[PDB]
Amino acid sequence: LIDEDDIPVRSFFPENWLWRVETVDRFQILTLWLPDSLTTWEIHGLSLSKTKGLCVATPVQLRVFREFHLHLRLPMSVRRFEQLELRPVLYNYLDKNLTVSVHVSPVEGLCLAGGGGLAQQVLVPAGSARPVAFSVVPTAAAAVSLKVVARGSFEFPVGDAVSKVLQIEKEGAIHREELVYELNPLDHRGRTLEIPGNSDPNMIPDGDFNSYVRVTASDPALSPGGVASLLRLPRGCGEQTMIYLAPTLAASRYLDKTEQWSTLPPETKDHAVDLIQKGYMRIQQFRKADGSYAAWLSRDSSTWLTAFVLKVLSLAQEQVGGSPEKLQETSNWLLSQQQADGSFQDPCPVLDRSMQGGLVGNDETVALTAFVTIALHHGLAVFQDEGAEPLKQRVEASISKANSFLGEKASAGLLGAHAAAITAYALSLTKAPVDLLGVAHNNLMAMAQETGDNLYWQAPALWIETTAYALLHLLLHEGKAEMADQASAWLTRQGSFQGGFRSTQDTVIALDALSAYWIASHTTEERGLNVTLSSTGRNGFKSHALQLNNLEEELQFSLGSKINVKVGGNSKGTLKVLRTYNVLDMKNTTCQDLQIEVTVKGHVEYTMEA
Amino acid sequence: KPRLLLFSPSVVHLGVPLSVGVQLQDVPRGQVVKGSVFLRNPSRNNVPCSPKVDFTLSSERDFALLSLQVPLKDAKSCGLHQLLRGPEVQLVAHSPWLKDSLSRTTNIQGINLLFSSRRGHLFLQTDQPIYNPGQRVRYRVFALDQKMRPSTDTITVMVENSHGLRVRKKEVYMPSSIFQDDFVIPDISEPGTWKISARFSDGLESNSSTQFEVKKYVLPNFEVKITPGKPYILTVPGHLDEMQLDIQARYIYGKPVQGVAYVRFGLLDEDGKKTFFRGLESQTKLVNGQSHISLSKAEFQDALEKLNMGITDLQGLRLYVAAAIIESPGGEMEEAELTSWYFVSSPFSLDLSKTKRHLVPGAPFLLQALVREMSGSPASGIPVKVSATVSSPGSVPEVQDIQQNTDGSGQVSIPIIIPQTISELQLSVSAGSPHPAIARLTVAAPPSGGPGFLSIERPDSRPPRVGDTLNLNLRAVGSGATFSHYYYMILSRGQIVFMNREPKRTLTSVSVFVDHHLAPSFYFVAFYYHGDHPVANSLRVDVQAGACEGKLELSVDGAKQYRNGESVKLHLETDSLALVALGALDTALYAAGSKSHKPLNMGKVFEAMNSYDLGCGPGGGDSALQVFQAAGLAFSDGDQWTLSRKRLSC
Amino acid sequence: RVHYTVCIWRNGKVGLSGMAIADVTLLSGFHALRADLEKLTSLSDRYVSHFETEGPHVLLYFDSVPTSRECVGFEAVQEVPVGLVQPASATLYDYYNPERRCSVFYGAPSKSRLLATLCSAEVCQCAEGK
Amino acid sequence: VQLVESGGGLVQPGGSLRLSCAASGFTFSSYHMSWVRQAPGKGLEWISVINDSGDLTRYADSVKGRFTISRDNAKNTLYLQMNSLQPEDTAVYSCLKSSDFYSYSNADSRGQGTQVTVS
Ligand SMILES: *[C@@H]1O[C@H](CO)[C@@H](O[C@@H]2O[C@H](CO)[C@@H](O)[C@H](O)[C@H]2NC(C)=O)[C@H](O)[C@H]1NC(C)=O
Ligand SMILES: *[C@@H]1O[C@H](CO)[C@@H](O)[C@H](O)[C@H]1NC(C)=O
Ligand SMILES: *[C@@H]1O[C@H](CO)[C@@H](O)[C@H](O)[C@H]1NC(C)=O
Ligand SMILES: *[C@@H]1O[C@H](CO)[C@@H](O)[C@H](O)[C@H]1NC(C)=O
Repeated sequence: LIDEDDIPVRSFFPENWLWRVETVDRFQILTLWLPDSLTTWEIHGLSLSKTKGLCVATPVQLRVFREFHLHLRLPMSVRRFEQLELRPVLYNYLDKNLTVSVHVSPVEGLCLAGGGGLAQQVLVPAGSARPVAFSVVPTAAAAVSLKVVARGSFEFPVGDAVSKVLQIEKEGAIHREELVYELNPLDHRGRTLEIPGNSDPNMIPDGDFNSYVRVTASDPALSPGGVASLLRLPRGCGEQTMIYLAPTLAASRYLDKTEQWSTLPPETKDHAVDLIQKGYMRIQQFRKADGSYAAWLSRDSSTWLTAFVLKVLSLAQEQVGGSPEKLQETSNWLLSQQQADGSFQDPCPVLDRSMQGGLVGNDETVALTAFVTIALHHGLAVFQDEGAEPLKQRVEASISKANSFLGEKASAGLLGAHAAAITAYALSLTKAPVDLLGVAHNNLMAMAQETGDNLYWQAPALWIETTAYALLHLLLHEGKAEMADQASAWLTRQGSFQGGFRSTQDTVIALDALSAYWIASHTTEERGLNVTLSSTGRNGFKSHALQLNNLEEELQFSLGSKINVKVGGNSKGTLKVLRTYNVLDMKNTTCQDLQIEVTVKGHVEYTMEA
Repeated sequence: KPRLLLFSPSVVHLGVPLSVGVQLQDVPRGQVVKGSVFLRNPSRNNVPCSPKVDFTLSSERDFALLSLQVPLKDAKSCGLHQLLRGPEVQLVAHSPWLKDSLSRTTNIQGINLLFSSRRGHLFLQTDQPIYNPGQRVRYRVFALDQKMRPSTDTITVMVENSHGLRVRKKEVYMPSSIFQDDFVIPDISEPGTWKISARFSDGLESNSSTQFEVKKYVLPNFEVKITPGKPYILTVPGHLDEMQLDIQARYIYGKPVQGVAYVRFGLLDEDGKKTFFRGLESQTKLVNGQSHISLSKAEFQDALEKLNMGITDLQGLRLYVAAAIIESPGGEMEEAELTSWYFVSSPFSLDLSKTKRHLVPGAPFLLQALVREMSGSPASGIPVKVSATVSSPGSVPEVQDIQQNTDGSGQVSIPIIIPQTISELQLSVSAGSPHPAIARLTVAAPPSGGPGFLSIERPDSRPPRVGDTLNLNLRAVGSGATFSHYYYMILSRGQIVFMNREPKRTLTSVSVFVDHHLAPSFYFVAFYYHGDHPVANSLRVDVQAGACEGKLELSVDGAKQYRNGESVKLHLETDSLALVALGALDTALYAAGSKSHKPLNMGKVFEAMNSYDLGCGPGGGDSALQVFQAAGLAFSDGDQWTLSRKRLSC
Repeated sequence: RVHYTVCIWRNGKVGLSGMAIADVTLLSGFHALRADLEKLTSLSDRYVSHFETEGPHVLLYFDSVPTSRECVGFEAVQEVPVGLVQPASATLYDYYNPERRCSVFYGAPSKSRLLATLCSAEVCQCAEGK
Repeated sequence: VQLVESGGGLVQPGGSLRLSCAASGFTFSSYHMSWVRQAPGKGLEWISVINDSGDLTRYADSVKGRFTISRDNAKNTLYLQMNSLQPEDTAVYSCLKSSDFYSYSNADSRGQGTQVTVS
């Protein structure tokens, strides 16, 4: 019949055949060689130009079809040495009867029913199709290219052929091993765990090896209106100006850190900066020769107001690029006012003790010493990195001497709630030695008072001031451990009252406390869980890295023996490694649930017989 | 009382210019105002985050449009990323004229703005919609700037596994504006849907992702589609239209499939459970690739009775039909499932998303309704009845009824006369008959006693093509203040692309030439000042898709009878030098079991362009601020400001 | 003239809970006879319940599949000598889940179901020839 | 992307002439290579395209089997053997550079080629 070489062979059956990006000078013609597949090719385009822009094109439905075509649909999965049936169907769309001769060529690695190119004849009439079953068993190992040749009769020749590669899966089913494991970087035990190597006896020694590792990571404010209203215009004497300035700076800084300026109009922010600048000038002109900062020039100095001014001005030094050496003189003046044991005298009390806060009482020296130490530490930032070195060294010496005094006084106990709170914060802020830090913190713990859920210490000016100082200490003392969270909540409710923060010292301290707490809670860490895999495989020693800062990750690693794990970071996650290998599995060949058996009785003619 | 107005979109996108509009109000005609505009974050001591701009607006030409460059480096330097309480940046205008002349508290006026790093458009194109494990996946990503012009910024493309696990992350410089990559699916991959995500490296939430399904498939030879007679099945009491459906099996090359179709029916509820029928399976020989099958009323009732479900229970259950066509003598079978038959009382569906709320007393309330046939394209000639009941605060609520027919594009623009005393308007719309589809909404008039109201009236009421100048009629409905001019601006994709003023007259006609800069839709915000307070009323305008101006035309010499191995010349035509990306896919792959997700087409492109739109709703607003908020604008007149958007979405 | 005997049963109690479709494929070279096939359907006791035969392919829709073993047969008309000796095949599908196939093979009356292939523990070869 | 080609010259039919062209300036193993015949009066019909890796190849029906393509990435050289040359094959053959193995753009990157002739 038709010569097998004469008939064209169809072998290129791509699922996608035009994946080029090219430049067109408004007109370009590209020739296409249609793949040997009988389908409809939905050609689509996408033009990108620097002038016009993206412009999708109308798909060009290209239909490729043949009159008398042979269709061969190989099964996706075929095993070796197992009965396989081929059903290439011949389609006859021509307007005449056809006598075809379908035969699979004798390709090595395949086991035809006849064993060779034995022509099989079939009658396919016009406008109809007839399958031609061809039973084979694949004896090869990797793949075999089997072609089908349909030869028409001598009088009416019509040729067609189809070639495909039949990939044979390796012996045995597919087996996947799951090793669920946890990751606790904080844990001091099990950090460098190991994965046992594969030891399943059913594992086929000769086969494809694939391994994979999957790592995951699963993580578990005060009213803007009230604080804004505190941006009062400084005025009055050298003392009354501070009452209107410290809250102005505190609210300005509280909103700054809490990031609440969005709620208020943008004109408010620059209104605040103007008030700070205006308040900065107002208190500057009240400065004495040595930075005393007294209420009146005639009136002698009061270190409390000087210490308070140093604290307030030092904080504002970022907003206003003012003269820092003036403060350096003020800090120097404070040292000259330090008593032998480390306390501070303050010979002249301020006229209006209301703004002093809770200092007034049975004991004032301990609170005053701590208060000055807090301010002095705040003044360390403003000191220029160059120059004034001996003045700085004197500050660390004086503060340490006072710092040592506070611990000695604090350890004695028998001190009021206010004094303990200030000292607790002063000790922590100034980086006191641990021994003195602990005793002061322990004393505060016992004195802590509660009356309900997250209740601690409107409340009177003394209690509100005292709790604020405590909150800073707890935040600085080994972070927040569900005590600052509870204590801060108490302040938020207390500060949300109408006209909250009655006094002035409580306002500046409390606003700093909540701001410090707020920035503490809304703090996000890197949250890394990077791990590395180490093993000594047959090919050698290999390593891997899996950065998981921020999600899950997968990675293919070429390891086939026991492997080592090195967890790191601080985030807890789950690690589970997948190994895939083929196992020796054999089940019934017959059907299990539904069974069909067909038998044939009769006489069938033959042409070539064994 | 001179005033300065500051306009800018409610969201500023990092790395792209921010269009800021400023115009003087009530100037003595004898002085000029100078200054500058910049972006500053107050959390970092008011450190500017953008270079200042030449403010310089004269009294003779009050309106002026400013483009604020917002480089990425400046944003980092002033530390926006260090922000904790969400993204917030302030836009301020610095001009000493505010303090010296207006005697304001300070010489700064600004607006609270949100911001995000989402910038540019990224489109991905996988090699084919579905892969089987072990094959090589090819994909490319197109980087486009905000103006839909090709970009050259560094991008990071990452592939996510079916389980959500990243299996690739390539950070690549893409000067050509097109990046072509290709990886391989693991052979052991379990069936599922993957995802390819890309984003500009500088940005963080500027990502656009495409998905490709992976499963163990073999290319089907023919595709079978169950096309019903009607997309909807009436379930009203008493009347139940026959459920007739058509089955079509066709070889991919187009010739009819001669086989047998085995069909099984069942009810599929919202959750997904199927309640199949027993004995209802109808199998017929496909004649010319067609097999009509229907369920008679009596037998269907018996089947429901067998399941004791009852007709009354067919509220929204979806009739599930699966066909298993076996081509004979071929042998192979392909399954097709129908999941679009909703048992709905109403044959039609009224879409009233285009009617603006916030009716303006004293001006006609234009009611827009889209009469889309249920589960189908918009229909024409469906009468719609509107019964508006205007509420009279001091009299009986008059009942007004108007009837109209669909224009032909599915939309009806029915005006409604409304007196200026109405407290609120209640209207019920019913479309078609019998069993009309009814939709009811209530609109409340803005609070009375305030300043005047502005009413935008569009005589045309048809979708404007690009290059078609559409006219809007502006009318001041409140007190007859002597405001000289009408100020209006056009917002397209959250950008003020045009600002202007039109003098007041007996008739106020404004010509808005619509160009590609306005697509697929834009806003038209116009306002005037009744002495001190502002008055405004926006109007969203849906611009027709039309077509892309690139004009890429794939074409061949017809004759779609190509025998394989033949040379077919493809003609590529474009109006300018451009990068052309070509993909030739097998239609069978769309037949292979999957969700049949559509490719990239201009409908999806314009969705990306409109994805940056900030305004939500058809427009209109009870207060001047609200209309500016809903329009996606950030506005401040010194004495009145606009609250920052609480989220990136409405 | 050759008489088929198609038989189907079902262990049941799990999986199927439904009817089945038979895809019995005739030995290449001939097609099932027409008249003898309808009489399988004409009977009131209608096991086959439907059919569609064309070429060497016969499709049956067994509306019910009992636990026991039943057998329904028909004759076939021949028109061309069978080109070569080989086993044919037939499959049974589940109506509500056609994935649950049941593939089998059947040879000519004087042949064997499976190809002559001697297989060792690890390697197997064919002896298909004269 | 120079594409130097050589090996032409008139040959009696049946001479089995061999044409070879070597390329440079790009990664040869990543790009599909082809041969194109250019008849004096006709257009371009492109004979064969050896796959990126070098295994799959195509041939025009007019040369199927008669001609034979081959490549080797190591030497960046690509060959074509014209067994049993038919006097109608006389033309100028110029190896072509393209992508995706199925379509060649008009003037993406074409060589010079040599005008083979037959007596
Ligand atoms: C960019 O990626 C983010 C990832 O969070 C997408 O946002 C969410 O992503 C999760 C998947 O982790 C989805 O389940 C959510 O639906 C996404 N949206 C929201 C609001 O969480 C974001 O959609 C991506 N950008 C795109 C797709 O343009
Ligand atoms: C093909 O064979 C059928 C057999 O029934 C016959 O009816 C038909 O006429 C034949 N074709 C032509 C063109 O005669
Ligand atoms: C792993 O993570 C930790 C903490 O996130 C980091 O300090 C370390 O540098 C990381 N590993 C490497 C190799 O960088
Ligand atoms: C068939 O059933 C079991 C389960 O697969 C199989 O292992 C065994 O070879 C067969 N046993 C019987 C009794 O048929």
